[PDB]
Amino acid sequence: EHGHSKMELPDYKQWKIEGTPLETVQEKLAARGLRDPWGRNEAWRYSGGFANNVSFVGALLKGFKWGFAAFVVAVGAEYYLESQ
Amino acid sequence: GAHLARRYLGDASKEPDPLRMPTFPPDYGFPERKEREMVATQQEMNDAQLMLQQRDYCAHYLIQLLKCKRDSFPNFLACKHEQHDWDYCEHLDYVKRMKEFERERRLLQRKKRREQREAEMARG
Amino acid sequence: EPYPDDGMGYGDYPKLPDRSQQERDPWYDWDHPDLRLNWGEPIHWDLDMYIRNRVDTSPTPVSWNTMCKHLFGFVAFMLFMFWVGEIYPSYQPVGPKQYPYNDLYLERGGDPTKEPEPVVHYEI
Amino acid sequence: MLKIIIPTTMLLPMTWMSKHNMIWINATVHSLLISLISLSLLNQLGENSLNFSLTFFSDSLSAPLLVLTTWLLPLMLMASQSHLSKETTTRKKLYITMLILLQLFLIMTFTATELILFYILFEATLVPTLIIITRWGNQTERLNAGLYFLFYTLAGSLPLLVALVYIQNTTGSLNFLIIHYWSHPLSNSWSNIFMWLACIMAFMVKMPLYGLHLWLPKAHVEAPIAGSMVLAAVLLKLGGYGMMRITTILNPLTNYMAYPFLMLSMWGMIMTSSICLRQTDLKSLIAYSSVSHMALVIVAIMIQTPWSFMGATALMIAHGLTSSMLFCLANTNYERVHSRTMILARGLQTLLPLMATWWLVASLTNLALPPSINLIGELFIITASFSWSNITIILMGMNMMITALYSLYMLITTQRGKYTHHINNIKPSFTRENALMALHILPLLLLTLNPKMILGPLY
Amino acid sequence: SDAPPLTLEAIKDRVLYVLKLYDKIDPEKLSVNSHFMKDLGLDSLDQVEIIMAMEDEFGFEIPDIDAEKLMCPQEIVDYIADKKDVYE
Amino acid sequence: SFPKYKPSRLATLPATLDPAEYDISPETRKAQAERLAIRSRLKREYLLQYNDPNRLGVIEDPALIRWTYARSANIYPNFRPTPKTSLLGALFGIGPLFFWYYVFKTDRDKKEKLIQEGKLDQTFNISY
Amino acid sequence: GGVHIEPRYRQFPQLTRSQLIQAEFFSATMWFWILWRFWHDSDAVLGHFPYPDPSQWTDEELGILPDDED
Amino acid sequence: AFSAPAAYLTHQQKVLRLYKRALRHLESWCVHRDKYRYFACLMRARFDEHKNEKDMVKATQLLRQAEEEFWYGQHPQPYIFPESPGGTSYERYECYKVPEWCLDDWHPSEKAMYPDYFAKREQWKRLRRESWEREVKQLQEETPPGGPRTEALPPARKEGDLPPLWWHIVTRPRERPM
Amino acid sequence: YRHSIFAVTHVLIPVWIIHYYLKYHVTAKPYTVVERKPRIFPGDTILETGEVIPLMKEFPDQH
Amino acid sequence: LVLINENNPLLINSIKRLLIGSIFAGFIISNNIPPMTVPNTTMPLYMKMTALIVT
Amino acid sequence: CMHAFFKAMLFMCSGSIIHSLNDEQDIRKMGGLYKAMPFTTTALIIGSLALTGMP
Amino acid sequence: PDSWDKDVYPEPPRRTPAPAPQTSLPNPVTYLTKIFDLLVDRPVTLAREFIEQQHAKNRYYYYHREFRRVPDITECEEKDILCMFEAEMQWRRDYKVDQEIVNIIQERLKACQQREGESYRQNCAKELEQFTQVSKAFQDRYSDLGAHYSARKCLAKQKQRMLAERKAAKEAAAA
Ligand SMILES: CCCCCCCCCCCCCCCCC[C@@H](O)O[C@H](CO[C@H](O)CCCCCCCCCCCCCCC)COP(=O)(O)OCC[N+](C)(C)C
Ligand SMILES: CCCCCCCCCCCCCCCCC[C@@H](O)O[C@H](CO[C@H](O)CCCCCCCCCCCCCCC)COP(=O)(O)OCC[N+](C)(C)C
Ligand SMILES: CCCCCCCC/C=C\CCCCCCCC(=O)O[C@H](COC(=O)CCCCCCC/C=C/CCCCCCCC)COP(=O)(O)OCCN
Ligand SMILES: CCCCCCCCCCCC(=O)SCCNC(=O)CCNC(=O)[C@H](O)C(C)(C)COP(=O)(O)O
Repeated sequence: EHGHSKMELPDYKQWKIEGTPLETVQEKLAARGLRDPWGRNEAWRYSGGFANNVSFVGALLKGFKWGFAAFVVAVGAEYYLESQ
Repeated sequence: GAHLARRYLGDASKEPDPLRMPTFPPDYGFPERKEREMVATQQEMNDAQLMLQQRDYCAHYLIQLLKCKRDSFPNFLACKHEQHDWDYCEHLDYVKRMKEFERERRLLQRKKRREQREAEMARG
Repeated sequence: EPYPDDGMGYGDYPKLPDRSQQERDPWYDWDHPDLRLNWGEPIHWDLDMYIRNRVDTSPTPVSWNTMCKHLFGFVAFMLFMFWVGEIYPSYQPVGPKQYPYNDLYLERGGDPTKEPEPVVHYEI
Repeated sequence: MLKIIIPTTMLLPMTWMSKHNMIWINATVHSLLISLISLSLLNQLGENSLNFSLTFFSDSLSAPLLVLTTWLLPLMLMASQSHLSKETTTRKKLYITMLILLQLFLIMTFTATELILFYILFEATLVPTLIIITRWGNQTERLNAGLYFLFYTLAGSLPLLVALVYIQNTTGSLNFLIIHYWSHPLSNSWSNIFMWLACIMAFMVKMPLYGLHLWLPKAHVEAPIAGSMVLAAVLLKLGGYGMMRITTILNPLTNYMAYPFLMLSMWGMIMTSSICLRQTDLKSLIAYSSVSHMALVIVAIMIQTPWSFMGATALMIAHGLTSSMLFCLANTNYERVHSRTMILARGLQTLLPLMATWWLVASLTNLALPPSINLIGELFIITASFSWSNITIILMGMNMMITALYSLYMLITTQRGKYTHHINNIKPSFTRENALMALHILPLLLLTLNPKMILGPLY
Repeated sequence: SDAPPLTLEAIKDRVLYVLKLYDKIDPEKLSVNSHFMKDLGLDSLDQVEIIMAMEDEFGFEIPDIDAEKLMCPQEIVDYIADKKDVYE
Repeated sequence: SFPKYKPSRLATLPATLDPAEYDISPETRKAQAERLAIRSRLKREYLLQYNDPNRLGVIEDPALIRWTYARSANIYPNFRPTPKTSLLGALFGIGPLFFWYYVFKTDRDKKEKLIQEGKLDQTFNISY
Repeated sequence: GGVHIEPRYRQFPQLTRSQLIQAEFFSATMWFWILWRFWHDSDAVLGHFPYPDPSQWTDEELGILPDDED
Repeated sequence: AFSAPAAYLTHQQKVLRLYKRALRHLESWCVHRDKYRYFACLMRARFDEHKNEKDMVKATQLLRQAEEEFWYGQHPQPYIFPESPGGTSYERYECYKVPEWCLDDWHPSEKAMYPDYFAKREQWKRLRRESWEREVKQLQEETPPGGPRTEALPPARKEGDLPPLWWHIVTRPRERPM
Repeated sequence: YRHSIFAVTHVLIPVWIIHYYLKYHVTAKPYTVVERKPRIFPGDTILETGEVIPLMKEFPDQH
Repeated sequence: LVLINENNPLLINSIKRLLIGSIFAGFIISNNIPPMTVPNTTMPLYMKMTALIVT
Repeated sequence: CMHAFFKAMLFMCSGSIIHSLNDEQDIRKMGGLYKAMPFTTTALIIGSLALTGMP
Repeated sequence: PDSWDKDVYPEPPRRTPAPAPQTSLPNPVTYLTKIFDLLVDRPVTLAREFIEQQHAKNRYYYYHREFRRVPDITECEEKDILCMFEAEMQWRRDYKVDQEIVNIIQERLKACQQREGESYRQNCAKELEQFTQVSKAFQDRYSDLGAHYSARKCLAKQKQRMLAERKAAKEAAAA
C-alpha cells in the first residue's frame, strides 16, 4: 500500500499576486522602473491555508482558553468542596 | 549586591571581608552574651545521618521532615507543615548571619571613627 | 618542477601545488569519486595528507590571519577576565555559617582523645 | 616436557610420509592435538616452578608463551595453504618442515633451564626463519631483508656468548635456579658496565629497541604470511623473555643503566606511532605498530616492578595474537588485490561484510579496548611507569591517542568509503579465512575471562 | 520517506507548470519542444533564471556545465529523468 | 572598496580572486589545450581498459606505483648529507632524547632526595 | 499504521481531526497545570520570607556603644 | 557531470556562473520570498547595466571587483541542497551501491531465486560482448591521429551499432538502490 | 498471549536465576552484598531489640 | 510538492509520552526525593526573579 | 534528569520535521508549520518553554 | 551464615526501624514485596531445597593443608642450597599470607565505609586505624624489594633498617 492515486495539478491561472504582500515588491520595483517575472510562481505560498499567520506570542498561548476554563472550573469546584 | 560595589570601588578597609570575619570579640557588644541552643544531640543526629553540611542548628526540623516523609510515603505531599518550619528556621539562621555581617560593619565603622578622633585629638 | 636538490630524497618527483584534495571540482566525473582523482594523473607527494578525511586548504570566507587574531583575542580576553573576577569575587552580605558541636569536630576527622579548643557561637 | 617435544619431532616423519594431497590435513590435525597437550603446562603453582628434569623447566612465564607457540602452528598452516597451491610436493613438505623446526626450536628455547642452551636454541631459531623469508618470498627485496634480519640479530647476540661464558667462568654455573639463588650485586665499574651492555643488547636488538628496528619492517614486509605471523607473534617475545630472565644478575647497575634505553623506548613509541599515521603500506603499518608495542614492553621490563612484569607478560601475549590477526587480514586482502597498498582497494565492507567485522574486532583489540588483555597489560605498565615517575603519563597518553588514531585510520581507509570501480575480482571470502580469523580472535576474548593465566610469575 | 515514484508525464507537467508562471513567455505559444533563445527570444540570464527556478521546485540542483546547455523543456525533462532514474 | 582576502598556506587563494586567468594570452590558451589533451588521452586509455569484458582483474596504475616507489624505496639513493639535512637530523633525533632524559633525571633526583630526607608521606603506597 | 494521506502540490495538506484535538488537548493540559501550580504554589516564584533591611536594625541589638564607652 | 568540460571557460560562462552564485547567496541572505524577489530583481538590474559593453579589456576589468564584492558578502554559511556536494545527505547512499559484477559471484542456490532476472542478465552480457568488439574498432577509426583532444565520445552511427563505452554508464547501480 | 509468554521467558526466568545466584552463592561469601544501615530517627522501634529511641527535648514551637 | 504527514501512531505515542514526562516529571521527582541541599529560603526580590527577568 | 526529557523531546520533534520535509534540515526552507503540523508544533513549543525555564 | 567466621569479618547488630504507617493510603512497596516473595522466593527456595537434599545423599570432605615450619634464611649457611631453597619457599608462603591479611583488612574497611552511610568519616575510625597500622607494617616488610625479590633481599632490608634505628637510638641516648 503506497501513494498511488494519480494526483492532478491545479490550473496555472489560479495563482495571482492579488491579496499577497507581493504587491509591495511589484510597486517598489515599478517606482524605480522594473518588474518581477517570477511573481506569480510563489503566489501559492500566500494563497491557500497558508494565508493566515499567527504571531509569536499567540503561538505560545496555543491552548490558553481551554486551560483557563478548566482551571477556573477546578478552582471553583475545590472552593465549593473544601468549604464543607 | 551594593556591598560588593562599595568594597571594590570605595575603601576596602571600610567594611569587612567574608573570609576573615569576625574581627572583634563576641563580648564587645553586650556582656550577657547568650549562647545558642542545640536540641539535637550527637547520637540521634548521627543515627539520622543527615549530611555533614546539614548538621546545623536547624537539624531537628530536618529530622522531623525526614520522619514525616518516611512515614507517609505514598502521599508524597502529605507533610508540609514541618517543611515550612524547617524553611522558617533556615530563614532565621540567614537573618542571624546578616545580623553578624551588619554588626561587624558597624563595629568597624565605630572603630575607624574612634581612631580618627584619637588621631585628630593628638594632632590638635 | 621538481623539488629543490637538497639533502632530502625527493629527487625526481614533481612538486605539485599544495592545493588540497577536498576542493577539486566536485562535479567532474572523476575515475575515483571519493578521492577526487583521475587514472594516470600525477599524484601529490602528500596525497595521504589531503584525502578529504584530513587537513584541507579550502579557502575560507574570512582571512586566516584575522581568524587567528579574533580567536586568540577572544580566548585571552576570557582568561584575563576570569582572573580579574577571581581577584574580585562575588558573595552575599552574610557571616560564616555556624555549626554546633565545636564546628562539628567529632564528625570531621574525629580524634576524640585530644579535647580541641572549644569554639562558642554568638547569639544575635 | 618430552611429552611435548617428542610429538613435535614425530611431526616431521608424519609429514614426509604423507600422501601428496593430504599433508595439510595431517599437519593441521596433529598440530592442534599437540596444542591440547601443551594446555596442561598452564597449571602453575605459587612456588618455584615445574622442574621437569635437569634440562627443562617450566614457569608461569614460560607457560603462556609455550601455549601460544604451540597454538600458532595450525594457523600458520591454514594461512600458507593459500599461496602454496601451485607448489610441488617436495617444496610444500620442505615448507612444513621449516615451520615444524621453528616450533621445535622455540619450544626448546622457552624452557632451557641453562643459559647456554637457551642461547644456542635462541640463535638456532634464526636459520628456518631466514630460509622461509628468502625462499618463499614474493618481492625482490626479500634477500636484503633476510641479510638485515640475520646480521642485526647476530651482531647484537655475539657479545652475549662471550658474556655468558665469562659468567660461567666466574660464577661457576649458568643454571637459572643457581643463578637466581646465588645472585650477588654488580659493583659500579667499567667492566661491569660492559658486561651489562653485552648481556642486554642481544635481547634489546631483537625486541626491537627504537634505533635498531630497521630490520623489522623489511623482514615483515618481504616475508610470506606464515613468516610474518611467526615474527610478529613469537619471535619478538624471545628478546623480552630473555631480558626478564637475565635481569636477575644485573642489579643494582640497572637502576642507572636503564636511562638511555628507557628514554629511547619512551620516545620511539611516539615516533613509530606517528609514523604509522603516514603510511602507504598495510604490512609496514602493522610492523611499526608492533615496534611501538614492543617499546612499551621494553619500558615495562626496564622499570623492574611486579606490576611492570605482569603488564609486560599480558601485553606480550595480547600483542602476539593481535598482530597475527592483523597480518592474516592484510594477507587475505593482498591475495585478491595483488598490490599491497592501502588506498588502492577501498570500501571493501560493502562487498565483504564479515571480513569487515573481523577488521573492526582486530582494530578494537589493537586499540587497547577494555576489558581485553591488551588494555590490562597497557594499564599495568602505565601505573608502574607512573609510580616510576609522574611525567611518563604524558608520553603514554600521547601514545594511546596516536594508537587509536592510526588503528581507526587503517580501518576506515580500507573498509569505509566508496568501493574502487576498476576492481572486479573481489570474490566472496572463503570459509578458511573466516575460520582463521575466528580462531585468532576467540582465544583473546576467552583469556579476558581468566587473566591470571597470562600475568606471569609475579601474580 | 513515502515519496511517490514520480514519472515522466508528471515531470513534464511540473516543468510546463513552472514555465507557464514565467510571465516573460506566453503560455499559449510555448510547447514541449519549443526553444528558449530563438523560439521565445529569452536572454541568457533569463535561461539561468528558469534553470534556478526548476532547481528550487524539484529540490535538486543542476551543475553549471549541464545547466548552461539545456534549451528546451523536453531536454530538461529528459535530464531530470536521467538524474532520478525514471522508467516511464 | 572592500577588505582584501589575504591567502595563507592553510587557506589558499580562490580561483575567482586569482588574477592569472584574467591576463589571458594565446600561449595560455595553448597550454590549457595541451593540458586537456593529455588528460583526455589518459582518460581514453583508462576507459578503453575499463569497459573491456575480457578483463577480469585490477587496472594497474603507473601513477600509484610510481608514487609508492618515490615515497618508500627512493629516499636513500637520492639522499645527500648537507648542513641543512645534518642539522635537522641531529636536532630532531637527539634533542628530544636528551630533553626527556634531563626532565626524568631531575624528577627522580628530587624524589630520591625527598625520600632520603623522609618528608614524602608514602603511606598506603603498597603496590609499586 | 496510519491513514492514507496524499500529496497536495501547492495546497494545504490534509489534517485529520485526531491530531488537531490531541494537540489542543495537550496545550490546554500544560496551561492548566501551570495555572493550577501557580495558584497553589505562589511562593516558589515570588518567595515566602521577607528580605530583612539591614539599615533599619537598631544599634541596641547589634551591640554598638555610642562611641564613648569603648 | 554528464557533459565533458572544455579547456577553458569563456567570459560569458564566467558571468553566468557569477550571476547564479550571487543569486543563490542573496537568496540565502534574504530568507523570505518577497524580499528575495525584490533584491533579486535589483541585482538583475545592477547586473544588466553593463550588458552592452563592447571592449573586452573593460569587461575583464569588471567581473573582478564583482568577484571581490561577492567574496566579501558571501554569507559564510550558504544554503546547500541535501544532495549537493556540500549537503547534509551528499553521499548518504553511496554505501548501498553494490556493483553489477558482484552478481557473477552468487551461489547457484542464490541464483535459483530470480531466474528471469538472470536470464535477462545473460542477454545483456551477450549484447555487451558483441557491442564492445564493434565499439573498439569504431573508436579506433574515428579518433584523429595523435590522441583525442577532448573527452567527448561519439554516438553510434550505423544501424546495429551502440555508443562506444556504454556498459558502465548504462549499468549504474541506482540513485537510491536501497 | 504474546506478552504472557514474553514476561515468562524474558522477565521471570532471569529473576529466578539471579535471585538464586545472589541468595545462595553471592551472599555465601562475606561482605559481597553490603546494605547501607537504615536511618534511625527519634521515636522509632527496632525489630531486633524492641527498644524505643527517646524523643526530642521539646524545642519551643512557634510558627 | 507538499508531503506533510504525521498520522503515524508510533511518532505520536513516542512524542506524547515524553510530553507527559516533560510536563509532570519535574514536579514528581522534586517533591518525591529526600532533601540533600540547604534551601535558599530568603533572597532579595530582584535577585529572586533574575532568571525570569533575563529570560 | 530534566534535560534528558525535554532535550530528547526537542530532537524527536526536529526529526519529525526533517522526515516530513523530505530530509531538509536548514530552517531557511521551513515555513508555516504551526497549522500544517499541529502536534509537532505543540510538542516543540512545550519543549522550548520547558527548556527556557518556564515556571 | 556459618560459612564464614563472624569474628574475622565483624558486623554490627544492624538495628532497623519498625513500620509506622501515618496514612491509610496503601503503599505499593509492601504489595510488590509480597507478590515478589510469592512468585519468586518460593520456587527458588524449593529448587534450592531439592538441590541441597540431592547433595546430602552423597557427602565427602576436603581438608586444609598444614605446612610444617622450617629454618629461616637467618639460620641458613652461606652456600647450603637446600636450606636456602626451603627458607625461600617458606618466605614466599609467608608473603602470600601477609598479602591475604592486608586484603582482609581492606575488605573490612570498604564494608564499614559503605555501611555507615553519610557518617563514614566518624563511625569507621577504628577500621582506618587498623588499615593504617597494617599498611605501615606491610610497607616496612615487603615494599621496595623489586621484581626479583627474595628472602635474602628482605633480610638485607631488615638489617639496614635495624642499623638505622639502632644508630638513631644510640645518638638519642648519648645526647
Ligand atoms: C563434564 C566434564 C567437563 C570437563 C571435561 C574436561 C576434559 C579435558 C580433556 C582435555 C585434556 C587436555 C590434555 C591434558 C594433557 C596434560 C596431561 C597429560 O600429559 O597427562 C598424561 C595422561 O594423559 C591421558 O592419559 C590422556 C589424555 C589425552 C586425551 C584427553 C581427552 C581428549 C582427547 C581427544 C582426542 C581426540 C578424540 C577423538 C577425535 C576423533 C600423562 O600423565 P602422567 O604424567 O602419567 O600422570 C602422572 C600422575 N598420575 C600417576 C596420577 C597419573
Ligand atoms: C643508536 C641506537 C641505540 C643503540 C644503543 C644505545 C645505548 C648505548 C649507550 C651506553 C649507555 C651509557 C654508557 C656509559 C654509562 C656510565 C655513566 C657515564 O657515561 O657518565 C659519566 C662518565 O664520564 C664519561 O661519560 C666517561 C665516558 C666517555 C666516553 C664514552 C663515549 C661517550 C659518547 C659516545 C656515544 C656512542 C654510542 C653508540 C656507539 C656505536 C659519569 O662519570 P663518572 O662518575 O666519573 O664514572 C661513572 C662510572 N664509574 C662509576 C664506574 C667510574
Ligand atoms: C645492532 C648492533 C648492536 C651492537 C652491539 C655491540 C655492543 C655490545 C656491548 C659491548 C660488547 C663487548 C663487551 C664484552 C663482553 C662482556 C665481557 C665482560 O664483561 O668482561 C669484562 C671485559 O670488558 C671488556 O673487555 C670490554 C671491552 C670492549 C671491547 C669491544 C668494544 C665494542 C664496542 C664498544 C662500544 C659499544 C657500546 C654501545 C653499543 C651500542 C649499539 C651500537 C671484564 O673484564 P676482566 O678481564 O674480567 O677485568 C677484571 C679485572 N679488572
Ligand atoms: C550578496 C552577494 C552580492 C554579490 C554581488 C555581485 C556583484 C554584482 C554586480 C556585477 C557587475 C557586473 O555585471 S560585471 C559585467 C561583466 N561584463 C559584461 O557583462 C559584458 C558583456 N556581457 C555578456 O556578454 C554576458 O553574456 C551577458 C550579456 C550579461 C549575458 O549574455 P547572455 O545573452 O548569454 O545571457
